[PDB]
Amino acid sequence: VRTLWLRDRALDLDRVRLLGVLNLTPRALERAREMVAEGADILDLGAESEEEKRRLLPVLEAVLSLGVPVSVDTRKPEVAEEALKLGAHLLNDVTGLRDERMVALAARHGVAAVVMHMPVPDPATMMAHARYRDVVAEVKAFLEAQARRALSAGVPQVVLDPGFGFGKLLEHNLALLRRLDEIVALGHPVLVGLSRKRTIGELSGVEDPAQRVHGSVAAHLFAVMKGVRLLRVHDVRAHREALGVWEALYG
Amino acid sequence: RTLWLRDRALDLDRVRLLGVLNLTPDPERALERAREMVAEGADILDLGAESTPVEEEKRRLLPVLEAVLSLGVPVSVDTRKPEVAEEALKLGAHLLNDVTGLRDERMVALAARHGVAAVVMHMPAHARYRDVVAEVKAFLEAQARRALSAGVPQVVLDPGFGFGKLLEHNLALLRRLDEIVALGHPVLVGLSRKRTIGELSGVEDPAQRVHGSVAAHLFAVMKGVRLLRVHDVRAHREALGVWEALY
Ligand SMILES: Nc1nc2ncc(COP(=O)(O)OP(=O)(O)O)nc2c(=O)[nH]1
Ligand SMILES: Nc1nc2ncc(COP(=O)(O)OP(=O)(O)O)nc2c(=O)[nH]1
Repeated sequence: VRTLWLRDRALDLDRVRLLGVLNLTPRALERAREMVAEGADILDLGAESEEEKRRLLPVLEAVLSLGVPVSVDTRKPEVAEEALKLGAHLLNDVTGLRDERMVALAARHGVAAVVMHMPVPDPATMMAHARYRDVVAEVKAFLEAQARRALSAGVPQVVLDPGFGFGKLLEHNLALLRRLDEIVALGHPVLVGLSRKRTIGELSGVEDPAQRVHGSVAAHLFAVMKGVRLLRVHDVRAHREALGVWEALYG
Repeated sequence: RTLWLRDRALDLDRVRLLGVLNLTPDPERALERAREMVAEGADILDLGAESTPVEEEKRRLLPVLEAVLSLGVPVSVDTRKPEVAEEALKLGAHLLNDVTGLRDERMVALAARHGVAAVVMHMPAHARYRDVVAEVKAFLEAQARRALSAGVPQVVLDPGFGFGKLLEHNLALLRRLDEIVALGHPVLVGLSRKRTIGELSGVEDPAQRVHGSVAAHLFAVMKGVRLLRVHDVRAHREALGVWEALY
């Protein structure tokens, strides 16, 4: 019944959908072609960590020719503007649409936006702000506030993401994971991204970030069991395979 | 709850892994493989020498079994022949894994004589059932009672995924796995690399079915299963680290 707006079409959330990550930070149309072949539903491109335009736009234009929905991971409006101008289908804002300029672009271009949580919009100081009295309550309050605001300003739809690994201690990431159902209960499609994250390395005992697929799949299946229908992942094939089994069983 | 392993007990407060060591073509590198699986977190080693082919050729199992037992890790012997089990049990085996479901009174007697737990797996092959779940449950229960009444200290039930079962049958059992767990005995399952996983995940090569296998096993864990028969021990160890911390 639930769907995700992608600028010119609606994507069914009757089954879990995957946002395959394409990181352009220090042609990738080929990596994009592979991810689609592997089952990615949306391609998430980001040159975040202008020089951002130089790295992102050229690739964005090439990948868009595949006809698959493209999400742009950027916090700078000047980038979003140009990304949507070329045809981006989804705006992924790690700073949670704090910037009105971002809200405006979304509503103007008629594109949904992902509101992710960060205690503070500054990546360099977020870890100094992981001191929530009640992390689940506070994240829900922030998400719901950014959502109502964005929706009233003309944003077609908003996807909520608790932002795992952003200004959060393991204790906080765990609490949010275990009570993820409470975020889904807010009524908006929920997106999570635990691929490669420190939380996974900590719980699975894997120090190398590129070797965390089994723990990430496990965390993601748990999230799916909690009602999440959108996953931001690196190993697209691993999740398509796992979901092929999980969705046939849990349902 | 706990699982009796001949001279020690294993708590099932967390999922336990039975690492598979296949000693069939369809030597010494095997011990190295066992040590690796132990290093990766395997709680028990399941050694088998007959695809599921002749009793005399115990040269397959015994030599390896003796060497592996020197690692101190509990060993499960996957054999359906009393002669093999007997020799395996006298050497120190800790668990009797019988795919023919303890139908042979001789294996029941031996298990009881050596005071060793036995795995009762279901296997009819002809994949036709009026009601596979009801039928598999009735078989597992009946055999478990036959075994306990004979002195077997404990019995582990296993629905035998893939054994004389089509996809529909394996799916039904998985979806109602809680009903098998509800029989009061520890439950073991093994879907690693099996056809069911290939069918659901769309993976042609059995050797590349780890992701689908882990997903199936986590579902089983959610249903109450605390014993898994796997090939990729590390993958399961990592996935369970996350899963058990969250669930
Ligand atoms: N909506 C959303 N966007 C995100 N962007 C970057 C990262 C962190 O990923 P990272 O370690 O930087 O690796 P990569 O960007 O290559 O995926 N996580 C999220 C997330 O969790 N949710
Ligand atoms: N208790 C128990 N024993 C078993 N022995 C062999 C197989 C079939 O596994 P297979 O694909 O042949 O691989 P391997 O026997 O090498 O482990 N499955 C089971 C099972 O599911 N449960």
